[PDB]
Amino acid sequence: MRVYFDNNATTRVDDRVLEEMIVFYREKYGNPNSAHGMGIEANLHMEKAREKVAKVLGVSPSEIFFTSCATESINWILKTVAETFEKRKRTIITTPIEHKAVLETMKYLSMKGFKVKYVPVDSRGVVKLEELEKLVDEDTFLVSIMAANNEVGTIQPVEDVTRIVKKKNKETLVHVDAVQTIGKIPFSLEKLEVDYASFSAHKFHGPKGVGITYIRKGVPIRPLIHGGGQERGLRSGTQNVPGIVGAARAMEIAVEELSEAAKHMEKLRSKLVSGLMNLGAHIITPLEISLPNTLSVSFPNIRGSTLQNLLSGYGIYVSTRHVLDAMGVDRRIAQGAIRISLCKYNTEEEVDYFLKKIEEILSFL
Amino acid sequence: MRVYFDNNATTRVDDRVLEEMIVFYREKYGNPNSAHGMGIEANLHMEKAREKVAKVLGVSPSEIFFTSCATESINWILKTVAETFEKRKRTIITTPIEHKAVLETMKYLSMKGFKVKYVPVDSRGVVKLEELEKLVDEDTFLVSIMAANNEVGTIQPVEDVTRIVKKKNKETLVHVDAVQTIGKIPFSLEKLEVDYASFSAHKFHGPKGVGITYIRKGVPIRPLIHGGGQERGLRSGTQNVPGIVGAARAMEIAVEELSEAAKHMEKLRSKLVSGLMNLGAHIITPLEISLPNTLSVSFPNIRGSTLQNLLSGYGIYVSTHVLDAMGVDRRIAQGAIRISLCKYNTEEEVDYFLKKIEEILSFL
Repeated sequence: MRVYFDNNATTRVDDRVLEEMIVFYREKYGNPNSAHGMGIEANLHMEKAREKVAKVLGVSPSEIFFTSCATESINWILKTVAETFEKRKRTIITTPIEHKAVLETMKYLSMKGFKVKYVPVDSRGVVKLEELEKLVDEDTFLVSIMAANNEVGTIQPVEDVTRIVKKKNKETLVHVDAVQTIGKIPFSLEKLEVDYASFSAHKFHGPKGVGITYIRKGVPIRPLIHGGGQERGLRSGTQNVPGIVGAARAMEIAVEELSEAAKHMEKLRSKLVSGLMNLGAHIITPLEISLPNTLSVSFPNIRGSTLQNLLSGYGIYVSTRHVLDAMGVDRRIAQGAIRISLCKYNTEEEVDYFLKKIEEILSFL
Repeated sequence: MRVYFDNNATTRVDDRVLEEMIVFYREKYGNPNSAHGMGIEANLHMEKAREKVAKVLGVSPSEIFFTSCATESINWILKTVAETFEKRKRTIITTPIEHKAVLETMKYLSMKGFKVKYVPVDSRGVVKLEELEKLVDEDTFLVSIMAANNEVGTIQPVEDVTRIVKKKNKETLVHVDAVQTIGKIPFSLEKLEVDYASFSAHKFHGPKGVGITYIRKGVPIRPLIHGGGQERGLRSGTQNVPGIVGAARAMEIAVEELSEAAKHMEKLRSKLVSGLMNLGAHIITPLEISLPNTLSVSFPNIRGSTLQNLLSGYGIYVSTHVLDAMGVDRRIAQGAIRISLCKYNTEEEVDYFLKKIEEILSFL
């Protein structure tokens, strides 16, 4: 029995999404920048996609840009926006629980002479709003925060973070790494009042190689990739049409079925929680404020990587620090931590299997 | 929101109490048995502690002995008192709802040749007085009873129990496990007419690792721990001065604010009972005669441990033979979880608990 419990890492493409993609690989394979019939045709579907996305996120088609992945989007927004504020501003604010896409870019901007401050998080993984108000000064031009954490699943108070920031400084811009929202928790930008958002299609049953970017009309931005002039001159290179069509279709479906999907995952998760604790596990994920599919747990007397290998031997897939560290998690617990991340297609039959097999692995040890 | 509802197991130390302890760890760390200045200084403070407790409990300092915990106090008293009645008396009476500290010590003495009798309890968990009058006989040298049960909260008729035992035999000694009293229900030994009483500081915001023992001036007793002669030669070993100073200060506070604390906890508890019944909860705790902070509830088709696990995942802590002695059905017993407040819990927390336990019930 193949049990895939690592959906925060990546997911399988939805059969419906793949079917549509195939059309643009075999038949409508034209270059959206061409003026002939097939060019005109591909461009239509690329734009319908951009529209499907804008609609789901509650924004204007012109505010959606397509990249190669969330990482590229994050590099692009952080690097070029910092680039527009050179010799004018220099303070950037973020948190220690961000994905390395963000953290590593910040490290880069520091090398370049930028001041990168880090707002701490509480024991549950939630950013500390009080410290945020303080840390934000007049020299602060950009605040980069994530909507939910990929390792533990902790949801951040994006609304509050935004409000608190606007008050302390009305000119500061806000970027939201929303990669883990789509298909797991509602996320709309319509009234969120943020300026930049990043997404990765393969995290919600879309294909790999496609990133989705939200850039509020008017805010600063520049090309990370100069060239032919695609994406309104802001991101060149031939667009990935089969990829874009699929990504849009995947977002639409993912959100459309969110409600029923979350309830289902929320249920399976509860079964895992009680079962794992009865076997001796420690629950790191704060159930009351996290993605309903994410469950980070630890068996103190076993290396997470060892539990990971054993489980993999039975056809079960899960994953296995700077986040737990930022949370103050004890080194012993961190060392044995693993992450179980469920999708809409996981089942109770699978949960029963995981519980049954991990109990064996634990007994043999 | 971290919601701690397991204060019958243990509690967080009062900031006031900890402030006082630290002084004896880094500054006044002398050994109370020393003749030099620092020895004297420590001894002075340890004796004030003993005096603060005697005052609070309404007895004489000389009748207060410090131990490592309630369990040690209980072992010490039952075993040594029993020891002094070897080849003389052989009957010990107690109840089936006692804490294992007592029950296991009893199981121990039985194996050692003593005759242990168990008075039954009614459905609410209250000891059966009539049955007690008959059990007590001429060969009964000691009766061990708790002032309030820790799992269901049922309060015991200590006054009556002592009265009834005195009438049936003016010589029988009475020991009371008063661990669950302090800070929750008033409890004074002044006129209670008992011979022994056990306590555990960490149940009322005192530090763990400290037991308080009451022994009536005159009654039998012997060392459980032989040695240097500390605690009037009855409990040797270096005294946990920081622990003692803190325990006495915790006891003084808990009782000084008993009135307000109990009213507050009683309120929070009623709101809980109200909301939990509105969710189908069976209430096991007898509301009319229990601790104002204790609430044992059970759900029809949900194992307590399971319910406990989920609640814990949300930052809510509750715990999961007492129910058996009460005649509570296996079905119900298996779903029972124990909610045990403290002076510091809040209504904001009660709302969270109720709000979150409902969500949890939907997934089950």
